[PDB]
Amino acid sequence: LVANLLILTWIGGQPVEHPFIIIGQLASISYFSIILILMPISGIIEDKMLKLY
Amino acid sequence: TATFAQALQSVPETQVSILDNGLRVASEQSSHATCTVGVWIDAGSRYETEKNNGAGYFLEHLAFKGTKNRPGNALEKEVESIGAHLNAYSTREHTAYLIKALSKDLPKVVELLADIVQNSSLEDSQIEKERDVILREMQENDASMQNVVFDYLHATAFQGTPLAQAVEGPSENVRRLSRTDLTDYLNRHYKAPRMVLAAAGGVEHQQLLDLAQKHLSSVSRVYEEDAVPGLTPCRFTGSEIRHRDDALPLAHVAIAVEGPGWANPDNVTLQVANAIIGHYDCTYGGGVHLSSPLASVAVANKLCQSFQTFNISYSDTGLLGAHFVCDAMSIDDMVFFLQGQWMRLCTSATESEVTRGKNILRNALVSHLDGTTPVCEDIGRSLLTYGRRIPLAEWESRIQEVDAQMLRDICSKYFYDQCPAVAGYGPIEQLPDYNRIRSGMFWLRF
Amino acid sequence: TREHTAYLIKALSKDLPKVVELLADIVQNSSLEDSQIEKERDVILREMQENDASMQNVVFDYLHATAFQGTPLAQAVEGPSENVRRLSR
Amino acid sequence: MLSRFLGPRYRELARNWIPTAGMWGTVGAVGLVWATDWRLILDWVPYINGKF
Amino acid sequence: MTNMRKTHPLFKIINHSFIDLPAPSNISSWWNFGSLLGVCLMVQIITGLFLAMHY
Amino acid sequence: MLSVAARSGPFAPVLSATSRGVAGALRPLLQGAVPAASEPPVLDVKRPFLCRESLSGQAAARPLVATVGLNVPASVRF
Amino acid sequence: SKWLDGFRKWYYNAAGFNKLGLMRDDTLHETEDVKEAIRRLPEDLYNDRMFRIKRALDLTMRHQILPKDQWTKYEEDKFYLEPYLKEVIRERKEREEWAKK
Amino acid sequence: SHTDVKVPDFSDYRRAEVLDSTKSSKESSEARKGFSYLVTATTTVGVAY
Amino acid sequence: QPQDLEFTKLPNGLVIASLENYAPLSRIGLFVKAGSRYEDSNNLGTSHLLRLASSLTTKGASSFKITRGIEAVGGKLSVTATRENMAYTVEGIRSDIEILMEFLLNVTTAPEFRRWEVAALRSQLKIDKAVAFQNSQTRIIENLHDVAYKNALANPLYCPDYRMGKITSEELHYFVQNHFTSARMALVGLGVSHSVLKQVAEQFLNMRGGLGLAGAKAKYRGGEIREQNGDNLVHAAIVAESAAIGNAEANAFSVLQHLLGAGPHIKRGNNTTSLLSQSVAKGSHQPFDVSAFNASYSDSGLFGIYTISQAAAAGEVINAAYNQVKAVAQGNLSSADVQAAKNKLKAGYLMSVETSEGFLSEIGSQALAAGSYMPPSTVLQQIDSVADADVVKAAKKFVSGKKSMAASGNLGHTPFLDEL
Amino acid sequence: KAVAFQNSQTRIIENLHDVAYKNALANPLYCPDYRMGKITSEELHYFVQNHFTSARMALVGLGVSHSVLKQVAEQFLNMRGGLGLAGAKAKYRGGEIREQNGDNLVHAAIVAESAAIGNAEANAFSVLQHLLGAGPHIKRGNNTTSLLSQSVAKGSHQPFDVSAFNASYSDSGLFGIYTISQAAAAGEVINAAYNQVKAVAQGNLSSADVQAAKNKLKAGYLMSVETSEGFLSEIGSQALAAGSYMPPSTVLQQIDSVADADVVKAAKKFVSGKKSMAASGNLGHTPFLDEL
Ligand SMILES: CCCCCCCCCCCCCCCCCC(=O)OC[C@H](COP(=O)(O)OCCN)OC(=O)CCCCCCCCCCCCCCCCC
Ligand code: HEM
Repeated sequence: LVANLLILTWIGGQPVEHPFIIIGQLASISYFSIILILMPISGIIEDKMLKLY
Repeated sequence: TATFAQALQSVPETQVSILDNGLRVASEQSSHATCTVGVWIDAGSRYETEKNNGAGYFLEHLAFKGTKNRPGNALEKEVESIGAHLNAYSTREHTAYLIKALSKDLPKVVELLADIVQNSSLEDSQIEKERDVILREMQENDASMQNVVFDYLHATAFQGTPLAQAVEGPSENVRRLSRTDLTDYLNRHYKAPRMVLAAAGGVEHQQLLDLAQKHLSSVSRVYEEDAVPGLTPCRFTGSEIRHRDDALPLAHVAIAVEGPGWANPDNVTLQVANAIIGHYDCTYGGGVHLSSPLASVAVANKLCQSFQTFNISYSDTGLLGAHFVCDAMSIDDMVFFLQGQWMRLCTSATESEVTRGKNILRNALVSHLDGTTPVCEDIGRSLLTYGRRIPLAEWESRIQEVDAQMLRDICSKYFYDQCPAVAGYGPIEQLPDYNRIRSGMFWLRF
Repeated sequence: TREHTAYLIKALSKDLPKVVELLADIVQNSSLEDSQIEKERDVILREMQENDASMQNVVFDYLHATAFQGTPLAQAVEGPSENVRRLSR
Repeated sequence: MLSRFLGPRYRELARNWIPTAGMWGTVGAVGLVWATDWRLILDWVPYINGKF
Repeated sequence: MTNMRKTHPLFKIINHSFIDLPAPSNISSWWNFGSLLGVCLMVQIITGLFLAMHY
Repeated sequence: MLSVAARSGPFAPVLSATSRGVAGALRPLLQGAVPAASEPPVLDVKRPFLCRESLSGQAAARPLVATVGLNVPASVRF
Repeated sequence: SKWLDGFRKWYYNAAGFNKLGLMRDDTLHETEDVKEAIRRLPEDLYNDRMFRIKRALDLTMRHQILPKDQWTKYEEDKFYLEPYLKEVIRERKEREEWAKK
Repeated sequence: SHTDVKVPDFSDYRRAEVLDSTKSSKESSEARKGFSYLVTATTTVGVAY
Repeated sequence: QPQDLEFTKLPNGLVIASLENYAPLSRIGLFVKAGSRYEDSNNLGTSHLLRLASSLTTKGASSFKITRGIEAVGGKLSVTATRENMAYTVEGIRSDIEILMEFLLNVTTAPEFRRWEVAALRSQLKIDKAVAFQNSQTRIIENLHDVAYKNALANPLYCPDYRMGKITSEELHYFVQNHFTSARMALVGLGVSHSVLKQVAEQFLNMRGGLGLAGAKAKYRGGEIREQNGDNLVHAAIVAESAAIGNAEANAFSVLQHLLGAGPHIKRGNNTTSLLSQSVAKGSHQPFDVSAFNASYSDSGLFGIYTISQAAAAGEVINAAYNQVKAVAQGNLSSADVQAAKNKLKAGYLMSVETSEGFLSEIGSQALAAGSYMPPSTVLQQIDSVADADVVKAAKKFVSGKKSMAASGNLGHTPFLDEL
Repeated sequence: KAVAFQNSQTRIIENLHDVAYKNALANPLYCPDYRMGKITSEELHYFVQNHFTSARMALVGLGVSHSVLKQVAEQFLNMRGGLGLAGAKAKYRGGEIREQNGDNLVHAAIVAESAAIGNAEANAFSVLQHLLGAGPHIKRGNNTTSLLSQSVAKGSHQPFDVSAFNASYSDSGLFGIYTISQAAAAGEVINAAYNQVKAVAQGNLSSADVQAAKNKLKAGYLMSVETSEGFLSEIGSQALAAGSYMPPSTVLQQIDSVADADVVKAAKKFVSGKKSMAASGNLGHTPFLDEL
């Protein structure tokens, strides 16, 4: 997520040219997916993996 | 097997008969070897005109100190000859003289009651002795803060009316109390059509009717002035009395609203409301798992020493509310929580709480009526208030009609946005101002 | 104490030669036997267990332990329990 | 994780609180209409047809 | 006499906040950063005030 | 006549103690409340005597004499 | 099988609290259920937990760890808060299902 | 005693609808709070305007 | 007419009794011979906390389930305790008796007795002891039992202050596993048929079978205790040893206490027929009350006088009461007063079995002590079969025996036992 | 009061004096819990004006001349009558008190009447008290010359202490046995001490041990007056009790005149007298007065 924020910071100073559109779209999709989806899934995975539940 | 309604149907009916004088003779028969026979008289402290305020209480004192037929303690010896218990009480609206005895001595006890009805000798030395005894027990009853708060609530809730005055009256009335006014009170308030002779237990209604026709015949039947005494309505006043005395360790606060009365049926629904809130004191063993939200909050936050809820009814009037004793440092918070519960019953009364309150009311109504003495009290007060003994099956039918909608409608009718009467006694500095309490009697979210 | 030892008798004036004789032979010819060694070994263990509950003694022993670290002034008069379990004749 | 709020008591509580919430939404709608002078609403009210 | 740090009605806030505030012993250097933010904030204000004096 | 508590007439609730875990529908008479009373002062713990040598001298043999000083701690002798 | 247990042991070593002398049950973030579970603990286990947490804080302050012989092994990692926590969750669920009806 | 504690008359302060101690309340009570909340309501209308 | 009371002696020693009243509410109680008689000096106050632990977590029902289940149906669970036996009674609507019996038997057979729950409950028992000692009769009867008996009945109803914070769950389990055994249980039910009680007793209470730990054998020591607490009134209780329960001398002592004065009969009465009240009223001019105390247990009894009088006039009141009892012991009594005392005793017993809870207490007590039920007519016939010579002999046994005096108040003028 | 009641000897002695007397000696040193917050200054003025009268006080000075003492006496002290209130003669009561407070050690005091101050039997009671044992002389010793400790340790193996309690007043007196024992071993210690005193009362004693007791009593009396505060206390006590000063050599020669038959008579008077018992601790095994 931190490296994705660095990528979005680099893309934001670039014009809308190849290949910055697809890189920026993948960066925003991964940013929202890591914040919303993958982090509670990882928390549940380590909860199972440490025999917590 | 049998269900609850069938078991309430199997309860025997109260037999009621009349006399030529106007006496109401009522009896309930069970299979007990003992019985309770009493006389209930519709003459309390509401019938006095502020110059004879302690008259009925002082009659209750002199009632057991001899008669014309049985002069003095020999009367008492008669009650101790058969092993009988002689009890009495006086209220703001009723007076009762009752005797618990066996059944085999059932004639003579009625005659004894008849003596206390109509031949009460009033010796002047007995007047002075009972005056000293009344002053002694008023200064004893000053120590019990609960009765003081009860009298304060009645004084501030019905100001300017005959319902504000206490049963015992003021001290000066006890000092200047003559005999002529007692004779006048006995003449004009102990008449035959305002009397119920009630028996409960091992009795026969025909034998009791014959004994009432023998002894209790021609009690008064005459108003002696052709002037029937009545009861005007008493105006409820939203007000507040605060007795501040910081030397007491605990504070007692009662908050009430105006009740409906005796004959208004929503009383029953209001009983369910009290059954939702209930009572609590520190000797209970429920902890945080008590069903009442007020009791659970008071246990968890260590708020109150005790609380109770009351629905006191008089002739087309009454009080309806709560009374709690607590330390000073919690008083305001307790008031807040109490008011919240009332508004919960005005807004969000659920079906499970209504069912629990109905079960609690059924348990209270049947569990009160055990033994001959509370059954006899129920008979006497039912013939004096409703004019009839309401059966327990009718109470079960009246309880079954209650759902959550009419419960919150009745609570919105009586509790919501109304001016309360507040009576406080003790370290009541943190007891909130009347504007705060009146603001707490409604919700901005409704 | 941590740097002194005292054995004293208070008596009458008439018994001066006898108390001088007892003070002389107590500090010179004290008889030690192994049964007595173990008897006051368990007695001093119980004395130290009793003295653990006096908080002023514990605090002053702590103060001597932390104010004189690594020196012979840190160790208490009683000593640790391993020594009184291992001291011999 | 709001599966605690599924039951008959919560359903009865919500059913009791529908009309008060609807009335408060009506108050909020009328307050937003009045304070903004919305032309979609005051042109339908018969008395207020003078400023438009 | 008394303790002026803990009994003065103004010094009680500074004592509760920055003097006798219980803090974890094992917090790393990242726990400096927010305090630095506050310092940077007032630095901005100070510089901004002088930039408001000629703009 | 068995049931000792009911056999004793006036001393029925004095010879028997009744409590409840679940409150009844009927409200009890004399609800009662503990007043906020005082508290005993906190004193430091004393030395136990778990050996025979420490108990030597702890037994009283004289009339008890108290002493209160002004800037001297209050003492007592057995 | 045993591969999952060995891979769990590798993750247990990779988590890193065992290098601070901690146990698994000490690493629980204390909610109200965990707070009641700690409140129901016996005094010796409570004192051991307090000392282990204090030692872990002292080691994290110095940015150091215990020596490898003093690391908490995967075998004797006793799960002491699980039965108290299970009864706390069961009682809370009983209160929840009573309040939902 | 505590039974001597008596509330004095408020007849020089009460409203006209509750001056009589013989007639009951709860008949004109809604009119009284309707008047008071009408005063409150028109004040709140004015300050909202 | 309701059905007759019917009994059953189960093979594990349990005695079950049921009467079908066709009552709207049923009351069901278990009576256990597990009072404070069975505590030695190392487990004092265990019975008080066991009395207050009637709503703790059991197997199959938690504290929340027990409280919310009995409180939802409107019924109640209560527990009473003498010095010899306890009684766990529930009551409620007859459609709720199945879950009420389930809750009662789960409470009284297998409590879990968790540590944190009794740690919460010890402050509650302190509050309970404070509320119970708010009056004056309880403390003086407690001290009277402390001085009257040297063992096995000097153990009080309430936990001592040194034991608070010291009762553990282990000794509660030990007390339950010793004294809640099936040979000393009486399961009684009013408003419930014998089939339901029998099937629940056979299905659930086959956990313990033994007789249990007994063998208290209380002994008498006598003496006096004085409590200078500065009250303006002086309370005094002067008793001596007397016969046990279940004997003709117990009936003689009951006739004797109803002759001497056994409580008021008239509200604000003058106590005309009480002999002690007659003697003090002819001797004094101050407010007072003098009654007769009788507590007859299974092995020993205490009989005596109980006076509340002034601080300056306690000596004349106590001396007048003692001289009245001495006059009764010499033979100065008439047969009409003995007949009046017999009628008072018969009426007192019949009023005691009037309500359902007092009746159920009588059922449980007679089922524990005898295994069956005597009808009240047989009890009245046993009362009527007492001669006045037995009353004279009971008074002579009280006078010519060593005494136990408990006194409280301003005892400057209170006489000691040597001066009576 | 709460500080001074940290020692169980204090509570046992207070309860022993409460049980031993009907009046005028059963009043406690320390204020009762009900009296706290209720003692007014008028009662203090009443007590001062009724008991601080002229003929009940002695001014004692050490390191200060007589003339300034007489000047202070005529200046500050001469406005009081002298008698005040007399007293109530301290009648004997007897009996027992038992305090179940849950201590590790059980304290039991069994006492009877003795001689007052000034009688010929008070010195014999003091000689008997030092014969049975009235305190250690060696730090961490075994008390070989104490009869009570030797008799108890003949059959015991647990920590304990037995001493002889003696107290003398102007009109009455108290003499008995003080025992600190274990909870389960209190009966053996109490019975061993009582049997030892009963053996002393039947003449089973050595005259050399009586001589040792006399030497111990003389040594204790001489060590009680070597300090200035003990000297002042003894002078003031003698001036209040008898109104004249007694030199220490006269006290020693009065000690020396005690016969052995007087010691046997004092032990017999203790055995045959009525008892007062004060017990505290775990009293499940502590015996009673009628079980002795
Ligand atoms: C082996 C060492 C060789 C060299 C020797 C010199 C010493 C070096 C250090 C030795 C350390 C020894 C082990 C001690 C450290 C602790 C264990 C550890 O870190 O293991 C490596 C780790 C294993 O994973 P671990 O987190 O332990 O557990 C996962 C569950 N299996 O593995 C990892 O964390 C690997 C993570 C890989 C991540 C790859 C991500 C790919 C995708 C990135 C996309 C990002 C950008 C997206 C942009 C989108 C838009 C364009
Ligand atoms: C109340 C306090 C502040 C005042 C009075 C203030 C005032 C000013 C003024 C007058 C300027 C224009 C001067 C110039 O840039 O040539 C300016 C620029 C600026 N301020 Fe502030 N400021 C304040 C606080 C802040 C804060 C808190 C921030 C954010 C951290 C901030 C960020 C900026 C930035 C980014 C510029 C543009 C600088 C540039 O020209 O590149 N200011 N401020």
